[PDB]
Parts: sequence; structure tokens; C-alpha cells
Amino acid sequence: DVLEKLGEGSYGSVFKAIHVVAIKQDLQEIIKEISIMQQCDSPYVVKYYGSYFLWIVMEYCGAGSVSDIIRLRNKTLIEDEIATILKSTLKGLEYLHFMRKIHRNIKAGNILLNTEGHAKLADFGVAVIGTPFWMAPEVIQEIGYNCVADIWSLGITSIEMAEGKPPYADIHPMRAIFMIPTNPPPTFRKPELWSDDFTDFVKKCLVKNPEQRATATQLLQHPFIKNAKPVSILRDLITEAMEIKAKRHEEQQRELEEEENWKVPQDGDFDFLKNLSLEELQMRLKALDPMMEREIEELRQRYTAKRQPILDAMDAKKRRQ
Amino acid sequence: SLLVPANPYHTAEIPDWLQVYARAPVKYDHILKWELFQLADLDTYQGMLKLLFMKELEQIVKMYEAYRQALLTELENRKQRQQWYA
Ligand SMILES: Nc1ncnc2c1ncn2[C@@H]1O[C@H](COP(=O)(O)OP(=O)(O)NP(=O)(O)O)[C@@H](O)[C@H]1O
Ligand SMILES: [Mg+2]
Repeated sequence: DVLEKLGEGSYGSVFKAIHVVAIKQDLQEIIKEISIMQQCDSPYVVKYYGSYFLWIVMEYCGAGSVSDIIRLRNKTLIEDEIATILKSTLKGLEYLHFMRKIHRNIKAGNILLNTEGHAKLADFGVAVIGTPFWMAPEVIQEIGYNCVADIWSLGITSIEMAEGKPPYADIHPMRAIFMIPTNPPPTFRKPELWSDDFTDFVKKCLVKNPEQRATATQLLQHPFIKNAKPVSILRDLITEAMEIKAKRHEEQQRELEEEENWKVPQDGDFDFLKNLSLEELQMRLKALDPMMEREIEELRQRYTAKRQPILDAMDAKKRRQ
Repeated sequence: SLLVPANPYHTAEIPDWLQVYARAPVKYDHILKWELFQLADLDTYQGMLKLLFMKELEQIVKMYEAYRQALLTELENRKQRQQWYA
């Protein structure tokens, strides 16, 4: 199958597809990993289907991640928006911990929203060292860890939603590895902006000692989560993002079929040039070369594609011989 | 001395189904399995695709050379039309 782009910004590209679904881009272990990701059946968790023999197939969430929505609108999320998402995030995080799984990732980018506004967790069995902003101290220190390692990440994530960046974002990541276990828990950069319910929730998430760190189920009973509103409050920001996403898709294809009228008139008749203004004549002469290399490029890129399966076939035969 | 021969395909007629395979879309491309062909008859096909790409690319360049001259000719007429006014 084959449909358009969605992004990357981490490992490889992730694509949309219709068969609607989404797809992401040592083998016997990979196979049993997806095989267990399929056993998950929760409305608070992105469903995994199969893995094309690595290419992965997963449920399609139309509103994207809360990270994309933050970047597209250029706005951080308010408090009700966070609480509503975190409630649905905490559910399903409770579920993975029920099935003695640990998400181990968790970040604004892996919290996906469907058009209805339902938040769903993604990317657990798809994660010499990498970026450790959302990692808990014990995960960094390679001490043992349990299910509440996700709760730390959840606190970091809620700060990410509120300020647009995790703590230590501007610092070199390799410095953060050693500051996170030592330095006290992060807090808000402007605490006065945030309520007592939110700051306390993040305070209960970011307990350095894991044995004194709240669990998923316990946090579902926190004031910040009880005052959480229905999923219906995310409708306006989801409409804002989808319109911004759509308006640049129109600008992209309106600027694409705009270049279509600089190519050579197909009938080969150039008598009409008598009707153009000198300036329009200059513009076509100028655009002539950039448009010829475009047509030529799209000609070789088509023909080397039609011509390759032939060459690839002749190659397998020579090996057999 | 050594004599390399002219391209053998300039004279050999090109089957129409292969011109369809070239005009085909980006999508329908693996539709056809080539393993059944023999190694040598398959050589006689990828070479005709080059020859088609050439006939197709020559037409592109000629069109732009004509459009280039048409533009430059007319631009010379606007120049000469102008001088004749002043
Ligand atoms: N199921 C999905 N539906 C819609 N968009 C998706 C889906 N999965 C991933 N995406 C998009 O893919 C983008 C990049 O995801 P990804 O390549 O996983 O990098 P990342 O999520 O930011 N970090 P990581 O999850 O650790 O690889 C996100 O911003 C999403 O918008
Ligand atoms: Mg992701």
C-alpha cells in the first residue's frame, strides 16, 4: 500500500495508509514482541495489528500526537486540556500495568488523539544511549525499575504539555543523564501560572524515590484528575490543528499546480506569445531551465523505476547460474 | 583497430505492450513478474526501455529548445517594436 507522510523526528518515517491504518518504520524476538502488542485491547491504547515481513501496522489516530498539536498551533495546552488528556492517559497506563507491561517510552509525541479527542498510548514495543529527558532516575541509573517509571515520565510529559518542552530541554542531553538522578525533582518555570491541583499532581509524579512514587490507579483519584472535563473540551483545539494541517496541504498543492503553467505548452504552438506582456515573456524564459530539469528528473526517476525490476530479475538469474 | 557497433535496438521494432509498460503509472509496476523470461530475452527489453527513455527525453529537450527560441524571437520583436516607436 502507499499513502502520504506523517513525520519522523526520531527513528524513521511513519506513514498513513488504506487497506484506514498507520505504519511505522534478532528477528525471532521482534516477531514475539508485536505478537504480544496485539494482545492489547483497550480504548486508551493504540491497537497494533501486524508487522509486514521491519514495517509495523497500527491504528490510525487522525488528530496526531499532542506534540504535533502543540507545534502546529504554536500554543501550549491549558490546564483543563492537560487534565482531560492525562485522565485518559492514566487509564490505559493502568491497563498496561495490569498486564504486567511497562510502557517505558511516554512523551507528548506518543500520546495520540483520535478525532473524537480520545487520547491513546502508542509505542511500547518499539523503543549506545539516547535522549533521557522523560526517563526516571532509576531507569537512567540502570537500577531496577517497576511500573511507576512511567509515572515519572507522565510528570515530565505534563510539564512538556504545559511549557512546550521537558525540563533540561535546552541542555545537552548527555549532561541531563547525570543531573536528573542527582538534582531534585523538576518543577514549573513559572509556578504561579498553575493551580494547586496541577502542581501537586506533578509533585506526586516526580518523586525521585520510586517506592514513594504514586501509581497509575492512585493518580486516577487525584484532584487534578477528578476536576478533569469530558473529552468534548478538546474539540476546538483539534479543529484548530486539523484546519492548520489542511491549510498547508492546500498551500502545498496550490503552489504545485501553480508551477504547472511554466512548462512548455503541449501542442507545441507558441504563436500566443504575441499576447503576453514583456514581463510575462521574461518570466517564462527564466523559469524555462528550472522546469526542464524538473520534467527530466521526473522522467528518469520513472524510467529507472520501470527498468529496475527487469535488472533485478537478470541479477537473480546470474546467481542461480 | 576496434569497431564498436551501432545500437542494435535502433532498427529492431519495439513491442507495443512495453510502451504501455512505460506509460503505466508509478503504482502498477511490480504487477509483472519477470522471472519467467529467460536471462537473454530480458536483456533485449531493458535496453529498449533506455531507447524509449531517449526518444522520450529527446522530445522533451526539443520542445524546450523550440519554446526557448519562440520566447527569444518574440522578445526580440518587443525590443525592435519599441525602438521603432522612440
Ligand atoms: N497511529 C498514528 N496515527 C497518527 N499519527 C501517528 C501515529 N503514529 C505515529 N504518528 C505520528 O508520527 C509522528 C512521529 O512519531 P515517531 O516516528 O514515533 O517519533 P516520536 O513519536 O516523536 N518519538 P518515538 O515514538 O519514541 O519514536 C508523531 O508526531 C505522530 O503525529
Ligand atoms: Mg510515536
